[PDB]
Amino acid sequence: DVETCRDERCYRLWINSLGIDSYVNNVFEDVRNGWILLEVLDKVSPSSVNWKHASKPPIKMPFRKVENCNQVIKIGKQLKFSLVNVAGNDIVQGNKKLILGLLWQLMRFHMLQLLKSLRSEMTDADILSWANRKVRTMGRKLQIESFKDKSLSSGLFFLNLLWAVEPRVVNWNLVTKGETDDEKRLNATYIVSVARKLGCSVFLLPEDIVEVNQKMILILTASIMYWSLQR
Amino acid sequence: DVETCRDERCYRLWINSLGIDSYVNNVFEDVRNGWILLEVLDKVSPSSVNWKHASKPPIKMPFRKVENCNQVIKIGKQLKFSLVNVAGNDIVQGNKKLILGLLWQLMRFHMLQLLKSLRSEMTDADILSWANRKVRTMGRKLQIESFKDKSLSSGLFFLNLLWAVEPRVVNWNLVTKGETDDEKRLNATYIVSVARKLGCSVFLLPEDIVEVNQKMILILTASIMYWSLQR
Amino acid sequence: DDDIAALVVDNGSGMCKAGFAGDDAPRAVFPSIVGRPRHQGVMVGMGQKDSYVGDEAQSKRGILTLKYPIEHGIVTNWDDMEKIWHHTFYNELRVAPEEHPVLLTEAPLNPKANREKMTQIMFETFNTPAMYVAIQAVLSLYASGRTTGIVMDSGDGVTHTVPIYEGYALPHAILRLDLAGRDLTDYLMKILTERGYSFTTTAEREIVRDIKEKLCYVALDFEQEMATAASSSSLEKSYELPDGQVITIGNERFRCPEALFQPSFLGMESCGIHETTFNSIMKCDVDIRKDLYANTVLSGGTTMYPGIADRMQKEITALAPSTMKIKIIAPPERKYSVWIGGSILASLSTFQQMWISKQEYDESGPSIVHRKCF
Amino acid sequence: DDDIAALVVDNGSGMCKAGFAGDDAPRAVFPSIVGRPRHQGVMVGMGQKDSYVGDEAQSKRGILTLKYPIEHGIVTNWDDMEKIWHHTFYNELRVAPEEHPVLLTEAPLNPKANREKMTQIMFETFNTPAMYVAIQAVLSLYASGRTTGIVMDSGDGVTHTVPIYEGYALPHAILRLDLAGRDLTDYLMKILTERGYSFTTTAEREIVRDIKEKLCYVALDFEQEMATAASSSSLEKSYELPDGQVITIGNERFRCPEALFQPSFLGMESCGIHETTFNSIMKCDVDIRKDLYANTVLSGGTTMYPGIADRMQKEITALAPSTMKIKIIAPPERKYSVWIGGSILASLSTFQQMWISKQEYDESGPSIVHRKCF
Amino acid sequence: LMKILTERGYSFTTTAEREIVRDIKEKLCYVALDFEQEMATAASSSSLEKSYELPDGQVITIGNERFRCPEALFQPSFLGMESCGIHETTFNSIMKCDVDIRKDLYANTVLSGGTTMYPGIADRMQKEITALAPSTMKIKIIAPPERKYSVWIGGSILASLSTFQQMWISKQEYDESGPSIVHRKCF
Repeated sequence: DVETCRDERCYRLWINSLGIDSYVNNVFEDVRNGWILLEVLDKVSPSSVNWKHASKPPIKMPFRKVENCNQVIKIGKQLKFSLVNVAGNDIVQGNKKLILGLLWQLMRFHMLQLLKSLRSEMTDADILSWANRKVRTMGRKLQIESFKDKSLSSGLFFLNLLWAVEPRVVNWNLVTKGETDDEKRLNATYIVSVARKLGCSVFLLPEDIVEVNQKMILILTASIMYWSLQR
Repeated sequence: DVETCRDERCYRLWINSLGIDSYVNNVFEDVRNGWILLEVLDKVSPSSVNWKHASKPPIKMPFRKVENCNQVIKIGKQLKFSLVNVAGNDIVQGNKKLILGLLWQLMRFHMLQLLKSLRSEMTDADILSWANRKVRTMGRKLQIESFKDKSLSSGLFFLNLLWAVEPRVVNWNLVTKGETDDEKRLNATYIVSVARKLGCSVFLLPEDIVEVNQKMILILTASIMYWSLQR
Repeated sequence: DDDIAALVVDNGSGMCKAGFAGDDAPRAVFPSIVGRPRHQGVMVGMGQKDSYVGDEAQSKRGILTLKYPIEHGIVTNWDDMEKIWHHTFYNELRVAPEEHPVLLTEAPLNPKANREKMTQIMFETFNTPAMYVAIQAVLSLYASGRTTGIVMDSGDGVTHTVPIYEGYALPHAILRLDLAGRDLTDYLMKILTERGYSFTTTAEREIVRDIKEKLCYVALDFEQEMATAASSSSLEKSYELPDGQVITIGNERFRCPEALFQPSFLGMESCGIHETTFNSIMKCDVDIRKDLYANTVLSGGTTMYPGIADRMQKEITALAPSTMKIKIIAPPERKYSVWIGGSILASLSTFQQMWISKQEYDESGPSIVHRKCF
Repeated sequence: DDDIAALVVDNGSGMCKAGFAGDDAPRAVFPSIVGRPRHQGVMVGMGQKDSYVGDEAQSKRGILTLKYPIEHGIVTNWDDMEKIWHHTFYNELRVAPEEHPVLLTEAPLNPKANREKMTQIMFETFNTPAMYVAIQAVLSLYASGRTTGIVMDSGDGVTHTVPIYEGYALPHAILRLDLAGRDLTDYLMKILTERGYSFTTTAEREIVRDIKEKLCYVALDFEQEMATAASSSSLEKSYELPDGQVITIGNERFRCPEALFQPSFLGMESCGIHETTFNSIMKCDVDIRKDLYANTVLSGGTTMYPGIADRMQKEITALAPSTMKIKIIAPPERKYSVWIGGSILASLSTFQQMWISKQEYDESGPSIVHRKCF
Repeated sequence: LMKILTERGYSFTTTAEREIVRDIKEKLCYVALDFEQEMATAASSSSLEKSYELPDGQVITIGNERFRCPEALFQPSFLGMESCGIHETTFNSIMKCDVDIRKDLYANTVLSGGTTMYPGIADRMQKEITALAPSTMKIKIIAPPERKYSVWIGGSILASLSTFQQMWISKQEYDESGPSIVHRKCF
């Protein structure tokens, strides 16, 4: 049941970096009136939400809460997500199992869509290719086979990629080896701050790099790419 | 059934002198997960093993054990060895009759290959010729007709050959006559240590000389030769 | 590395476990039971959804009819199994079927046309790049300790006796019995309702499943056990309804699993389970039989009954030649073996030359499952 | 000294023994029986191997058809004998055929074309520097006590009566009978199955071989022995199946070896063994016959039956002139003689001028075996 | 037949209908000349599937099964049996006979019994004995179309001749010998 606490942090940080107008202090609580989830849906799938049938908080009337959550479920099923034996009132009641399931699929959906936009039709693979190729231009040979690659935990790859993008934002005297859990933790926190220094609006936690959360890895990299292609 | 105990010692000592990364405490047990046998195969027949399809110990999953042993059998049959009505799981189950048979052929295969490399195409005979000729340069007349020669048990030939190679490593006051089983045992143990003192990475047992194990005799001599030709 | 990796889908009578090859545990484990309304349903806070799966079907069990879709291991309802799979990909793993090969598991002795209908659906309805169908007991073995033997596999929808020589099932001597866990939940409820009991409300049709699994027993001697029901004192046990009410069960507890040994109790002409192990053994090579008696392994939820190892032993010992060493094996974990054996298997580069591809399915049709999956 | 030394290969109906000339005992003794699938087989944890040899064919005997390749001493299956030999060199002795001469042994009275096919294979298929084929009984003698006599040799695939004058077989008076141990295992199973018995599974086709060898007997007077089967009490003995089951054998035990004396029992027009010793003796030099009756020696596995010395004596005593001293000899070791006689022989420097060389085989062809191997 | 039909997910679940495979077998089975080119002349379907009607009202459809059933006679591996098929066993009895009647036994191969009634069995028996037989034998397989009461009226003739009363095994003889005597007197 400790995974519930980790997912709570993960999706909370992700939602707060999407450019949403609401701020999440606790995903399990702040998501119950359905508004935030509608916002995330509108961001990950533009124009998907019909705001004419939604109610903006604060909300006292329970009807307005159930209505928001039902649109959330509808759009979710329309996107081919997997929601069985649930409805809007499940979100209002705080069904954590459903909330985490809906959030995961939202995160995965956004990631795939981002990759797909790189096509011609972006894909996760195009992002993986860009990162490896970008590092090779600096003369370095370290590469990754995927965004799940275990070696990522060291943080060395990201720092090299960031250095490749803009060498002026990475001070190597400050970087450590990715060996001890402490050393990794240190680079991770450094990576997250340097990326934001470049313009990356990411919300993963330092431990998302140390534990190699592939979904969060994909988005960070894609975000680095985003700003690199505009330099 | 006492020959099983002797072979266990013999191949155990041989495997541990091949330069393998694993150490064998008991051939019948330590060979069951297939790893060691793959190592011996890679040494006796370079590049023969495909490590991309092998699993390095410790191994818990039985599938990985059976897979290693099946490659062992495959490469064995490819080398024209004789393996009938057996497969990888026979090694995993500890089939001692198969394990000893596979080991013998491995030992004989390596010996022939070594001799063959002396050609131009080395052969066992070229090694036999070198040893006899090397001793004749010191003025001694003792020779051998083969590596199975009964007179070898005395240990006098080896000590003369070693003395021929480097007189400084053989103290004759310490050598005995090769008559009593005790006297032979004493020279044998002396021979094994002096050879290692020169650089010979051999793994035969002192009794391998007293009982004249021709396969082990061949390798010791070839090893003496190896280092003699580099002096 | 994650996006790309086959999805292993293990289809159990009570539970489904689905994940990604190369992984240590199932990412989605869920209730199958599968429950279809048996009266056009749907709450207006759900799509016209007429298969509820897992726990959202526990909480309408009373208003729904529940299959364990899958029943005695075999699929009885094909559009509600189609629902389950759609939910596996699109809601639980959040995956796209047309980019991942699937390894689906199946019951020992699964009917011909079933193997073909799941090849059919998977290819045409989910447009799967490739697929394979492995028997569940064989992935339990790969994930672990034996290679020759005969397994007696009793799930929810079927039972089979399979003789295996060196990791290879011998298809001529495989025998299928269509009597497994669902047949026994059903027969329990009828003998309990015959005692004037009332399992009248949906959820409580699933309440016989827990009496069955909680109180049933296999008797060594049914006959001296029935009069060691009449010398009562210690045989009746009680079960409590959600309703507050009480159940008392006595001769029923051992009379339920007895339909496995005597399917006349069920109104079936079939031999029981003890004769079918013996009749597969007689169909095999004369020189492995002695191996098959020494290695009789039981696997599946319906083999979990107290007394079944002893009673299987007692009974095979009576039919077997007067000398055979008979060793019935009943490993106490007989919970995730089938799924991690498939996760191992579908991750080896070995396996990609083992699937039935989209190309092959076109080439052959649905029949090809029989050729390639043994 | 080891690497170089001929390899002696003794090819028995039940057992093969192979080693190096100059050695005291066989280094590899293995099961021949040779068992070929008689249904395209192979486990996928073996090559397409369709001759299993020795004990890895005992444990599939039930699923395989077993030749003893070699049968009554004679090779009935040539690619499965080719398999055995490949395994002798490449897996058992771990040798290279093109560097060692081979002494192969052969049955007394071995058919012409057989001698040539084993010359053929050995030279073209294994590229043997040289080879010789010696009769097995003659290497039994060299390894030991007689020089003039007639041997009656009964293996698995043939029987011959050979008159020998001073260490030299007299080829005109040699007579071959194609009825030996396999003919008798086969006829036993049919008279046992005629009694409504069931030897239905592979291994158990090899279970008649042990009844045959364990319970058969040769009767002195078949006729008074058959009614000393009807005065039963002590004649039926029992055999236990692997299956636990029981066999009971009675008149069959002596009725099996009787096909040697009366091959009408087998449906063969041939004289029995007692007449063939007598008809070779009549074909020899008038002045050694008295020597050949005084030295009738039996050799081979099929001569091991209780009563065969006495019944051979009784019968040769009836055909022989009313004065001949007839001494039938049946040494109780009639286990490694053939192999150590060949190991002695192929180690003498004498022998290298005795082989058929690669050169000669080219020169002549396969026929040369008839010239040089007597 | 019932196992290959039930393997196709069919259901012969009720007693009488275990005897309903006997009529499909006898009504639709066929012996193939070349099993191999016949199986792909099941995949070029159109004309091979035929239907059978249950008492229950229900329908059966049978295709490759019809010829795959009698094929177990020629290849008993289909049944899981090590036995030679029927074509080899005629040939191995012929080889066990007197050298001077064999030519007579190939010219007079007669089939008899209910299981010889399959369409194609005369031709396929001929084709197969013609492959094992020396390259010259005239092989004449005989398959009289009445192969219904012959066995009974042959016995009625025989047991009425005064000839026959010296041919029986009497109560006396049975006592004398036991049950074994049947082997002596009935050939």
